[PDB]
Amino acid sequence: ELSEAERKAVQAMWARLYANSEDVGVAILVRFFVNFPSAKQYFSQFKHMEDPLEMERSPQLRKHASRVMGALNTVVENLHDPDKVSSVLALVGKAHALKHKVEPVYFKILSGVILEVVAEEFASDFPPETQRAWAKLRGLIYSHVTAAYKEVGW
Ligand code: HEM
Ligand SMILES: [Xe]
Ligand SMILES: [Xe]
Ligand SMILES: [Xe]
Ligand SMILES: [Xe]
Repeated sequence: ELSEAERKAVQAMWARLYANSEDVGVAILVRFFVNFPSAKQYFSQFKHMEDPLEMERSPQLRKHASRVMGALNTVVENLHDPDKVSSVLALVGKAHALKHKVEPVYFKILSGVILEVVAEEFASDFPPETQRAWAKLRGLIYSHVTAAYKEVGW
């Protein structure tokens, strides 16, 4: 699926991202929660927050951003090892299905926001090959997370 060079393009860009994983990750989630306020129903501490300026200062938001960024870090850094990606993504899916009861589609939506922000951030380093690499990564995330929702009885 993901080629050598495509793996390498994602990984090189992810490293530039992760150098401010904390700012990037909350910016992403703030954007997500601003543009899809329905997604915020699952978070006790900011379900009724509207102000982006407050959302950005929320510890529960910031914690989720840090944990999402950590999981995807595991995925991106280990794209060469398909079994560590399956297991990370299966843990995540199952958790979201059962612990948190999150509709799977919000994964699609969040991923679209991620892609929007990565494109903005690397606008001067986003050639078709690199767009393709990210699109495949996004699609692979959704497959494994979908498969996990089915495995558990969603
Ligand atoms: C790439 C996509 C995502 C990843 C990798 C991810 C990962 C995680 C991780 C590692 C945790 C902490 C461990 C756990 O409690 O399961 C967590 C917690 C949580 N996640 Fe996500 N998540 C993602 C997307 C989402 C989405 C789309 C939602 C809902 C719209 C969501 C809702 C929650 C909730 C409600 C918690 C518990 C938060 C808390 O206890 O404060 N996650 N997530
Ligand atoms: Xe994120
Ligand atoms: Xe990612
Ligand atoms: Xe990201
Ligand atoms: Xe993504």
